[PDB]
Amino acid sequence: DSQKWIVFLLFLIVLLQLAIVFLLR
Amino acid sequence: DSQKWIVFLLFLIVLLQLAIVFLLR
Amino acid sequence: DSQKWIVFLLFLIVLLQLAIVFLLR
Amino acid sequence: DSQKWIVFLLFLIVLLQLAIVFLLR
Amino acid sequence: DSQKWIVFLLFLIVLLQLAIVFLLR
Repeated sequence: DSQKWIVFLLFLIVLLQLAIVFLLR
Repeated sequence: DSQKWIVFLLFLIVLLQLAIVFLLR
Repeated sequence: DSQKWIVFLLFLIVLLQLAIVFLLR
Repeated sequence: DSQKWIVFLLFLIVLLQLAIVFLLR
Repeated sequence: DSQKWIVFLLFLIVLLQLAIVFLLR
């Protein structure tokens, strides 16, 4: 099922975006 | 279901992207 | 429909990424 | 359908993000 | 299917974000 994969990849994207925000400030 | 999680994570992504933009500016 | 929310949020992300590209120049 | 726009947006994001990478290094 | 395209593009976005995080460090 690709739905669970999509949600997992979105979660990774959110985590990395938060990492980028932390890096900027 | 999965759609709720996908929309919620997209909301989080947009908020983080706004944070990134506001930090750049 | 959740598809409308997904498309709209991706549109917002596209705008925000365009803004990031503009601010990085 | 609306799905065709999702992909259309998603790849766009990818392209912009690639530009972002080159805009940092 | 096109969900496979979605997953593939999400993985590319994750790789690009990881490249961003590694470049910034």
